[PDB]
Amino acid sequence: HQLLSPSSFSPSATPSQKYNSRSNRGEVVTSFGLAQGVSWSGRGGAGNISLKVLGCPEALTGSYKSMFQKLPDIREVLTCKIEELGSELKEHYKIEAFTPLLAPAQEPVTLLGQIGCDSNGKLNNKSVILEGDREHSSGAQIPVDLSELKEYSLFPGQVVIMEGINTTGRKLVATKLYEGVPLPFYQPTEEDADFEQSMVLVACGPYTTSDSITYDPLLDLIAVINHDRPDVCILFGPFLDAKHEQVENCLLTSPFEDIFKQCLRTIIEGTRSSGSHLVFVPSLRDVHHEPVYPQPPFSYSDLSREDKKQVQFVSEPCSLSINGVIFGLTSTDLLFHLGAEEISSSSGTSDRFSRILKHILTQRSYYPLYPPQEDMAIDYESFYVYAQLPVTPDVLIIPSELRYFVKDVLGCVCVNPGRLTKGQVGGTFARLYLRRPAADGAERQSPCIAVQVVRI
Amino acid sequence: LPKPGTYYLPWEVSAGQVPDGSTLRTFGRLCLYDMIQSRVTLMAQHGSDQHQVLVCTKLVEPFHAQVGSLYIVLGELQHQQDRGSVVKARVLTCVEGMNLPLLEQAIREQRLYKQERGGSQ
Amino acid sequence: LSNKLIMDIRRFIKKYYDGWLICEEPTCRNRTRHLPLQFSRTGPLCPACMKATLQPEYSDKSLYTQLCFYRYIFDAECALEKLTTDHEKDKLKKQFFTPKVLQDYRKLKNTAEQFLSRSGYSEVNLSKLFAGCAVKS
Repeated sequence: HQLLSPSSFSPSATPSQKYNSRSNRGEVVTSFGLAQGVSWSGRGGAGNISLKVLGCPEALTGSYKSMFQKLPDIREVLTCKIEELGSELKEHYKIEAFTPLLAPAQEPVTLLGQIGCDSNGKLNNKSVILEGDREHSSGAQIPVDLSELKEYSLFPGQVVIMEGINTTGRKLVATKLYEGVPLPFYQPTEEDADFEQSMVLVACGPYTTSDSITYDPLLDLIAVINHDRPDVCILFGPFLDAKHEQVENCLLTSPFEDIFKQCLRTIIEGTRSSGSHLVFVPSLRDVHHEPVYPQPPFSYSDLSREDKKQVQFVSEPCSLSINGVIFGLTSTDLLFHLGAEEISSSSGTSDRFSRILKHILTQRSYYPLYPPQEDMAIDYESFYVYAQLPVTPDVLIIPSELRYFVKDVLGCVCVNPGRLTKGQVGGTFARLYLRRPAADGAERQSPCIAVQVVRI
Repeated sequence: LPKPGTYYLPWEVSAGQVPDGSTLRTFGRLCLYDMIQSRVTLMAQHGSDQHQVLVCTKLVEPFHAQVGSLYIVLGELQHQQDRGSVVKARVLTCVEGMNLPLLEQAIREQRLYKQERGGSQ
Repeated sequence: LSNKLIMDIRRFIKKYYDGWLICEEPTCRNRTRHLPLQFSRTGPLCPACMKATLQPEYSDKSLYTQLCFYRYIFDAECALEKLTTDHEKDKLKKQFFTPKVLQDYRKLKNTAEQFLSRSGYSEVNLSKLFAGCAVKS
C-alpha cells in the first residue's frame, strides 16, 4: 500500500533487490554519550513541544527578488562584514591600532585583511595573498610569506588578524597568527528548564537509490518513525534529486509540483498514525524550488486543521530553539567543501573535521567560504541579512556526503548522520536525546546526553 | 588669476592652523551629502582619531556623489561664526585606489626640500 | 516539455550566478571569479593588468531577454492579434484551434511566467529615486 505511486509516474521501473538484500538492519554503527541501557523511543508528540526560529532579527518568511545584482552591493556587504568582525576581534584581544597595509616600516606591525588565493586553482601555501579593507587600505593586495610561520590552517574567505613586517610595502613576512572568538552561548531562561525531555530524530536525503524511484528506504523510514513515535520528526532534503536519469531525460508522466504534492500527502498520511511533529527544511538540490541560497520555505495550502499544529516549514538555514536548546540547521554540505578546499601543516596529528568545525564556529558565518562552490547560487544581500549565526548553538546538524561521525567542539554538539541512501544501498540515520540538566552549575552543560546512529 | 593651492593634510586644517581666506587643497573620504542645503561632510582617519571638514558645493552643480569614497577638494577657506571652517569648492574630483602613504610621504619630502633650499636665504 | 523547460531555466540561472568576469584590456583578456575590493571611477579593477576594469560575463539583460523569449513562444493571443488579415486569422482559429489548445498553451505559458513574477529586473523601487527630496517627505 505505497501511498505514493511511482508506477503511475514512471511505469518503466524495475525494483532493485540490493536494498532489499540488507542483512545488518537495525545495527547501531556508532554512538556517543550515555546511550547504553537507555530505551530509544518517544511519546509521538504527546508531550509539550516549543518551537522558536532564531537567527536574523527578522527571520525569513517569504520570497524576494533574485535575478538582479550590482557590484557595489557586493563590495558594501563584503567590507561591512570584514570591518565588523575586525572591530569585534580588536575589542576582544585589546589591539591598540591597525597599520595600513601599504605603509613600509621596518618595525613589525599588525594588519587586518581577508584571506584569499591569487591563483585561479586550488589554494596552496605558495599562493596566499592578503586583501585589505576599504576603511584602511581601499582594497589592498599583498603577498604573504608563511615560511617563518610554524603552523597554519587557512581557507579562502577567512577573516584573520595577522602581524608581520612590511619592508618595501610590497612583500610581507608573517610573524604571528591569531584565532577566532565564538559568540556567547545562549542563556536559558526559567521556562526553558521546565521542559523535561523530548525525542527528536534527524534524517536527510536523497531518498532515492541510484536508478530506482520505488522509494523503499522512504517507506522503511516511515515505518520506523511510526513504530518509534518520536516527539519531533525532522527530515532534510532533497525530496526529489535532479541527478536521477528519469528526470534527466524527462521521462516522468506527472508534473514535478504534483509529484512533490503527492509525496507530501504520502508523508502526512504515513505520519498520521504516529501523530508526531513534522519539520521540513528545503535544500538547494530541489527541483520545484528555486535554487538560490537562502531560499523561502515550501508552500502548501492543503494542510488540514488538525495537522496544522504539527506540520511546519522553515527557511534554509534555520535556528530552531526547542526548550531552550539551540539547533544549528543547514541543508548544505559545509564539511565536504571545506575539506576539499583547505590547506594546513600542523606539527601534530589532529582531526581535520574538528578544525573545520571550530573554524566555522569562530568565523561567525554559516558559509564563510568565498568564493563559494561552483554548484550553487548565493544572493549576497539576502545571505548577509538572513544567514548570520545568532548565538553559539548547543546542537548543530550537518548532513554531509563524507564519513558519518559525531563530534563536539566548544560546547556545541555536531552530528553527521550522512545520506540515507548511498548508491543502491541504505545509509545511516541518527536518533537524539534532549534531557534538560540543572543549570545550577556555573559551567554550561549540553542538554543532549546520548545519540545513536542506526544503519539503514 | 587666483592664488595657488598648497597641500594640507586633514588634521592640520581640522585644528584651524591656517589663516582665514587662504587657499588650500586637501583630501578625505565622503560621509554624507546634505541635499537641500548644499553641504558635504567628508572624513579622514588618523589612527584612533577621525576628523571632519565641511565643504560648500554651490559652484560645481550638477555633481554625482559616491558614498564612502575618497575625494580631492581645492578652494578657499572661510572661518564662519558658528559653522566654524568651511571650504569654498572650485574643483572637486574623485580618485579611488590611490594609497595615502605615498601621498603623505610625497608632501613631506617636498616640504623638506623647500625648507632645505630655504636654509641658504 | 514543462519538465525540460524548468531544467533549462535552472541551467540559465545557475550560469548567471557563476559570477565570471573578464578583463577589458585587449592584450590581457583575463578570466577570473575573485571579485576584488578596490574600485575606481567606473568599477572593479582588474587585479592582473592594473589599468582596465572588469565586466560581467553574463549580465542580467541577457537573462531577462532569454526569459522573455521563452514567454514569447507561448503567447498565442499576441500572435493572433498580430495577424493583419482578419479572414485568414478567423480561418486558422476555426479550422484547427479549439479552445482546449488555447488552454494547453496557457498551461505551458504558466510555468514560464511563474519565474517571471519573482524577477527583480522588471521591478523599480520608487523610494530610491526620490530619496533626495526631504522638504515634505
